[PDB]
Amino acid sequence: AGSLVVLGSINADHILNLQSFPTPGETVTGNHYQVAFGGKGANQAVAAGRSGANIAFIACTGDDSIGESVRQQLATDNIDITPVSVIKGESTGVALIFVNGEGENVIGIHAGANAALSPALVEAQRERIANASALLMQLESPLESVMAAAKIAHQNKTIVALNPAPARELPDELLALVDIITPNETEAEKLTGIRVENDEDAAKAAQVLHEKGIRTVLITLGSRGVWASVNGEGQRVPGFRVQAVDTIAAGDTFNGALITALLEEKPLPEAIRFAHAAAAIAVTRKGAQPSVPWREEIDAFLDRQR
Amino acid sequence: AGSLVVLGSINADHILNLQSFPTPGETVTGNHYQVAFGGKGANQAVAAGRSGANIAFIACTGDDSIGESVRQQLATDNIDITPVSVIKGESTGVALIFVNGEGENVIGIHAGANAALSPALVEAQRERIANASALLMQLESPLESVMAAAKIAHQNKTIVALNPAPARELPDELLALVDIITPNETEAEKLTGIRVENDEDAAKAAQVLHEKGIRTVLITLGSRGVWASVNGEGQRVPGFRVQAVDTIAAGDTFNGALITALLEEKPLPEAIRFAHAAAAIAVTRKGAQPSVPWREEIDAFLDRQR
Ligand SMILES: Nc1ncnc2c1ncn2[C@@H]1O[C@H](COP(=O)(O)OP(=O)(O)O)[C@@H](O)[C@H]1O
Ligand SMILES: Nc1ncnc2c1ncn2[C@@H]1O[C@H](COP(=O)(O)OP(=O)(O)O)[C@@H](O)[C@H]1O
Ligand SMILES: OC[C@H]1O[C@H](O)[C@H](O)[C@@H]1O
Ligand SMILES: OC[C@H]1O[C@H](O)[C@H](O)[C@@H]1O
Repeated sequence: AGSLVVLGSINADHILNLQSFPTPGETVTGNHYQVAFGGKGANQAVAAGRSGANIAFIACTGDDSIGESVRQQLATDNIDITPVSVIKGESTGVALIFVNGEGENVIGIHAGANAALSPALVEAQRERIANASALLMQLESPLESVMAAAKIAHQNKTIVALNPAPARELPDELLALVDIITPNETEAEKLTGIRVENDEDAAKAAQVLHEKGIRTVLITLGSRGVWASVNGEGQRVPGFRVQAVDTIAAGDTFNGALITALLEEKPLPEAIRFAHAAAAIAVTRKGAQPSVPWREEIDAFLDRQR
Repeated sequence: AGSLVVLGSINADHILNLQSFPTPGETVTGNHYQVAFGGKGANQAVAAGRSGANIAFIACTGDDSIGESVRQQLATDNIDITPVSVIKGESTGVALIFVNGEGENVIGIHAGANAALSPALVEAQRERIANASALLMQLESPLESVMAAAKIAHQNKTIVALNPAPARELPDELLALVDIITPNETEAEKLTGIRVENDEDAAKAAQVLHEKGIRTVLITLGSRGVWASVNGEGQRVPGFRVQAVDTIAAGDTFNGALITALLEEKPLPEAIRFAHAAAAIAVTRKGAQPSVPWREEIDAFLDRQR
């Protein structure tokens, strides 16, 4: 397989399980409480490393205690943490997360040291990005750095995979550099203006994105799987039917495992099925980063799928 | 003034300011992030101590770092922290809080060591409660302990003040022991079944509570002040018109300062105005516990109010 570079956030997730999300001005008594490592960057780097990728992660942590402990944890997930920088005088990004009784979540993040991953730190990784087969990024890192890295990858024929989360509009300059884009329905709408509630709307939104220069458009549809579209031709690839207990990190798992399968030269439909299997396991498990499956578990799940 | 005992929670508040609260399955990027001491118990103990009460606080913290630092902080707010116990092997209660652009908040709590404040630890404070002039409690401590303390106070002619927050139904056995109850509109509805949207509904809900044995019923009405009712006769006491920037801890400030004025023998209407002044300052300031005003500030605010 070729080599993967993930560039993105690292957060300290503070997660409280409760029955129902609190409404304005209300206090709700929750149950289980956990502090764990997270961040869309780190979650996708862990999904790639645990599923078998050859992956290195460009990220910034603070030098608070959790910042000084997270690189050691990530190295054990088969991630080359050489390009994870520790920013002195700053604290690691934070997420405050509520998970309801049905397994849905709401997340509020604070950038912290993730905001120090700058164009200059990207430029210091130019050779690493140029030599990689693929670059996977999200939108929890400064837009300027995402753009700087997409440009380096574009110049060197490094595949640019962008999971455009959390949702925001992006400049056409950045969208023209992306090879693979993986919005959920909300993100697809934010990027194109087309609400996606069915496969017909998914093809409409996909076409706008293809019109921006993006060849492979994968619009994730929750329990309905994904609308896969390559330069206009699209199809729905259903996910696996499982009993969801906590949907957090589903998307992150899908992305990291998706790129691992593509870098092993599995064709797109098969890579999507591999990623659907990894994400299906993840939604049957509690927590975000801890819920990401290992390669042997993903294969065992696929092997049982007849 | 007589002596006050506050019995209630201590939490580590993690507060993220954002523009709008996240909806289900969404991630929202916030701005300012702070960790500060909080808890309805500690916030009311601080509001009482800073406004001039002679107050002691019965509470339980964990022996995590924040637990071992919070008693020292609370002692500086003129609070006798002798009855704050440190529970080995447990972590301090936690709150995860989002504050929106308009200054509204949503809170999710995890009990942690607050759940160790038991009937046996209450019973160990029997003389302290019996000797106090008033006992102020909230519903972030085990119901059984609230009940044990209300009983001791009741037996010794110690005024029982209960701020029934967060909202839940309470047994008639407990309501019969309360002398002063201070629900907000949501809590009044939860306790009586009567939605409170005006002064007519407030009198209806107040009457149910008087019918439960509670002589003084104060139903807080947000920016509309409070419906004050003593054994049936009620009136609205408006609050002060201010520019709210963060409404968190408004209720807590109102309660602690309310009891301070009552223990200085100010009649009820004047005590409510003093408390309205303290809470009005608090809503013009960011954060929960840090927003609670000191006696000199409250008086200066009242002195300017002509
Ligand atoms: N309820 C579910 N059951 C099984 N797989 C699911 C379920 N929900 C999501 N998935 C998996 O996670 C992927 C992403 O889900 P989606 O909700 O659209 O993304 P996100 O979590 O990024 O918002 C899906 O394409 C699928 O692989
Ligand atoms: N917008 C406001 N402006 C001024 N005072 C306010 C405002 N909102 C609340 N208060 C003060 O806080 C007290 C409690 O407010 P309320 O919203 O009813 O309680 P809680 O925060 O416990 O839900 C009020 O009675 C008043 O003293
Ligand atoms: O996608 C899940 C992640 O979103 C936010 O980044 C949290 O850190 C969490 O780990
Ligand atoms: O009333 C504000 C308080 O409610 C919750 O207890 C939080 O800890 C916060 O300090």
